[PDB]
Amino acid sequence: NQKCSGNPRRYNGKSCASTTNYHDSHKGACGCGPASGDAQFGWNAGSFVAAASQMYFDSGNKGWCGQHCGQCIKLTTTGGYVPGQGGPVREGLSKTFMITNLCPNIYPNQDWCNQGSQYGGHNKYGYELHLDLENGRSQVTGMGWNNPETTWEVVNCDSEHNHDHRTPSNSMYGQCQCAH
Repeated sequence: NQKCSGNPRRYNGKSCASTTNYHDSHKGACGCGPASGDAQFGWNAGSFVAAASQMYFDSGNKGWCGQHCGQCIKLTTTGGYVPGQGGPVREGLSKTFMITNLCPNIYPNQDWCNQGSQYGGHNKYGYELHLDLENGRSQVTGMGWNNPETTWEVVNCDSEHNHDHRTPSNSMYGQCQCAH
């Protein structure tokens, strides 16, 4: 059930983000792997990392080294989820994800990553931001997070890395080609 309401979707005065658990093993759109090739670094697969919907990744529509590459986003569960596209979770759980990739506004993401603007737009379920969360090692579903509805905020990566090492540090993002 969606607990966020309005256009775009909000919850008690906070902007909401939808999520989808996904797996992608390619280097990705922030260059977070060795320069020559299409592989990731060793840390990406087991970290709290995300692909951001296109207009948030970069409002100028870039597919490489977007504005928000390397930014950390703290997600807090509302307790809700999109019917038939997620499941129940305790309200108030929170983890921080580093943006390392793009969720492009093209098939098969046309229902989720199709916001028309960086802020104030909506996907087909009403959310102004969407994050695909890396889950190939069950880092997200292991917490009982099945595509939770969330509220979101920007935070310092280092502060959150201290509480959970799976959130990459700023030093780690410095390895990525887009940091330079």
